Amino acid sequence: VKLFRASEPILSVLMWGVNHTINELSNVPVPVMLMPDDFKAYSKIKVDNHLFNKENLPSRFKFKEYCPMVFRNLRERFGIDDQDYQNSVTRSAPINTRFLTTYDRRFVIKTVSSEDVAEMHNILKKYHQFIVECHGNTLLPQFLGMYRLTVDGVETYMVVMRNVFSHRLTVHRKYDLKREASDKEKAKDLPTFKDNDFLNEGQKLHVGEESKKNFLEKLKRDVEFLAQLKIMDYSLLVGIHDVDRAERFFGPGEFDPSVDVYAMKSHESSPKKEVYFMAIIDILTNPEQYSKRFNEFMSNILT
Amino acid sequence: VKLFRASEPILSVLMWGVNHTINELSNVPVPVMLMPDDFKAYSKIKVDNHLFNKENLPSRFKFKEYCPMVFRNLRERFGIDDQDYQNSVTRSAPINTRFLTTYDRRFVIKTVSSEDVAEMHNILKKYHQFIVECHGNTLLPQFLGMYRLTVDGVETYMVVMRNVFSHRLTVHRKYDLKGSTVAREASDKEKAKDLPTFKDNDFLNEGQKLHVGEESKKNFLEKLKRDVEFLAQLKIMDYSLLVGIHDVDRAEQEEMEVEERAEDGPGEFDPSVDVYAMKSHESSPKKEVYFMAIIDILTPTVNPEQYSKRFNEFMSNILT
Ligand SMILES: Nc1ncnc2c1ncn2[C@@H]1O[C@H](COP(=O)(O)O)[C@@H](O)[C@H]1O
Ligand SMILES: Nc1ncnc2c1ncn2[C@@H]1O[C@H](COP(=O)(O)O)[C@@H](O)[C@H]1O
Ligand SMILES: Nc1ncnc2c1ncn2[C@@H]1O[C@H](COP(=O)(O)O)[C@@H](O)[C@H]1O
Ligand SMILES: Nc1ncnc2c1ncn2[C@@H]1O[C@H](COP(=O)(O)O)[C@@H](O)[C@H]1O
Repeated sequence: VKLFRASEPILSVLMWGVNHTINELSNVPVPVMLMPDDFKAYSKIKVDNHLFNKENLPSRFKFKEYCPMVFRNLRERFGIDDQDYQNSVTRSAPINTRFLTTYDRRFVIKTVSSEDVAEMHNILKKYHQFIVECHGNTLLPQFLGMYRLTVDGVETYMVVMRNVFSHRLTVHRKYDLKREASDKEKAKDLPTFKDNDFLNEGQKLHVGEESKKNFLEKLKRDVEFLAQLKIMDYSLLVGIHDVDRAERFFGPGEFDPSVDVYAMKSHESSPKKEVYFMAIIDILTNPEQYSKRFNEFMSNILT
Repeated sequence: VKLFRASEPILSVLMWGVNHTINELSNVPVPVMLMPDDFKAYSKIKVDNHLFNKENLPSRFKFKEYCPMVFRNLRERFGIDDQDYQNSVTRSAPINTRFLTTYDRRFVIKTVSSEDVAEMHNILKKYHQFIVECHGNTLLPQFLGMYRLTVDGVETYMVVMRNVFSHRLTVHRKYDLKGSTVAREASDKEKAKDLPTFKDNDFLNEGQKLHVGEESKKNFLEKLKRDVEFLAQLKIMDYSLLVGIHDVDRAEQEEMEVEERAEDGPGEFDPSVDVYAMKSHESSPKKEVYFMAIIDILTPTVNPEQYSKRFNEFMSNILT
């Protein structure tokens, strides 16, 4: 029994919406291939409830899902089952209405702009074709579904993505990399440091050669693909989990690589014992040069 | 796993809508009591699926359910579980817009007018109450759900009810009985049907008589009188006793032939499922099963009190 209960009506609508569409899809055959129309398709559902089921849900709302066949295929290629995705959004309210995570920390939910949604349609075909070609092995943001909510006459656009960080292992310091950190921001529980703060601290990321080489083999293909699309101004979200600080149950630095898809252990010969998280964020809203600077500045953080 | 496949889009939307609303209801706690608003309540969902999921369903349609908290409770009082109900309607298309049976013959779906849907609201509080105090034991139609569908901008109203007939047993002869000082009979056009709808003077002419024995005749007649008085107060009339007759030996032979053609219980029913069914006594000529219920209590010189007594006198004579 799912009461779509959450801080605000908008989150309840989202939970209702993801639940309803994922169920609807369970009645849609998986096709042998995506067709051009799947990329201009949508589901729209309008709800008008009078004196019914309004304990958590507004009585009136709209929910629109863009290209459900495409995003369901994306979910599959990213190794995510529809029931788990549904459960993570729907079992319990997402937590902190501009940037959320599901209650299990597996997925992130980003409110975006109209033009952002237009940009996603513009790249969706190639993005898909690339996700296929690279067999789901990529540092790119992982687009899991995309939605428009209408509550109280107001439209809100959202994109669901795989959390870059672990959904268990606590992150102890985050670097946004392409410039330094604000003052009011350095006084947060977890500050968002930048390129300089990183090079200042002289931070280092030691990870088995394979991790570095393999990590860069892919980092390159991805960036090369973002340039091929004339995109830029995207950062590399980096998380650091320091094992000792957080130190029947789970173990230290223990994690399930099939879930925490972006996690990398320290080297057999490394200073502190750490788990690192890394992926590309914010690709929605020279650029060929952007890629090469990005690609080099990053390569110079891995030994 | 459900395609909502059907011969007409209206049926697909029906299957979709019952499926959808029963699932929503599953996430809605079952309340301690019903409230007055529950009798004024409704759900309305409008769908627009562009270039998506259009193999069986239309791209655009509307589904409205009246008073769903109430109908859920009615299903429960009638001993119908919501999942079974949903499955009977959705597992495979209903059969035969403007009168359908579910594929398993448990439920019936009647297309009704908007005047009918209004009468349902008018009488809904009393009807529910009446269902509570007779414990679900009635010959009356058992209303399980009420719906408005919109396809191609056209509105269609539907009521879902329990089948008067067995979902298993075959009916070999059937009657619609009101009983009046008028003329009621099977037209030369009806008799030409496989299962004709015979009426009052047919039943009298052929001198039929149903043999259920006293213990059942009494239980039955106590229901009728109460049911018909309730209808009486509500100022209702023009309803019939739907009578079906199953011949046990004739079905046993029918089954045998069904096997021979293909290859090349015995008059037993679950009174909890086949709710209107009565075995014949041990002193009956032919061995039979009967099905009897009141139908048509909404719009399709005598008065309503007269009718109740008259209708009741006739049915009383039918048994023995
Ligand atoms: N199938 C599509 N193809 C291209 N652009 C779209 C599509 N759907 C929505 N958009 C754009 O995304 C933004 C939001 O559109 P809407 O879903 O009407 O709110 C607008 O800029 C639309 O033009
Ligand atoms: N994929 C992601 N997983 C987890 N957290 C994220 C992700 N993308 C952005 N964030 C965080 O959410 C905040 C808003 O993102 P942005 O607006 O892109 O800076 C940032 O401070 C990030 O730390
Ligand atoms: N809550 C209600 N109480 C009484 N009559 C109603 C109610 N809802 C609908 N009706 C009647 O049912 C018919 C069709 O209703 P609708 O198309 O749902 O607005 C019309 O005669 C309405 O006035
Ligand atoms: N609840 C019911 N169960 C089975 N058959 C019914 C039921 N109601 C009506 N019928 C039959 O369906 C047809 C239409 O009924 P009506 O609309 O009352 O004339 C007639 O053949 C009736 O005998």
